[PDB]
Amino acid sequence: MNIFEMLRIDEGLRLKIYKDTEGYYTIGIGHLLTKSPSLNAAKSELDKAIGRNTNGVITKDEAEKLFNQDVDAAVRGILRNAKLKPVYDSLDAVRRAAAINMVFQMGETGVAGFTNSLRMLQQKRWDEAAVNLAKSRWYNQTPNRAKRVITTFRTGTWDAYKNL
Ligand SMILES: [Cl-]
Repeated sequence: MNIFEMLRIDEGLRLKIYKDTEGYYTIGIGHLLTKSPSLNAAKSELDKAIGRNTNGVITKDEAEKLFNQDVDAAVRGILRNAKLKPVYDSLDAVRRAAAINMVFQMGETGVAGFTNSLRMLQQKRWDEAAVNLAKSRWYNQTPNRAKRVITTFRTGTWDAYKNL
């Protein structure tokens, strides 16, 4: 298991434009295209991302290319964020994957507002951190995914993904 396999499980793989859990146009392995309700706007974002006129369909190779870029972007975002970087640096590699997963899903700003959870994570108060993380819109809207990510933070193991 690693961050790529982890996010592949959590996000799935779809080669045609679809709507994510929030109703936003998305493609590949959870590549958000736009929050706009316009399909044409989403197709435009897709073409710009891929570098060709796609009309809403991409290949597996293309989906994986965007995925790699997105994972890179999430890590880079954590490292450039004053609130997130110290907490991330404080973590072991397994829990770092859980951190990247969160940022991948909700963005740097969204995660950076988990102030109390972040403190508990840096303190290595794993059970307390886990309890706090679940007190969120995030957990309520995507409980099964959040539960996996939280278990990863709580245990520092891949137990929540090992079977799937
Ligand atoms: Cl389409």
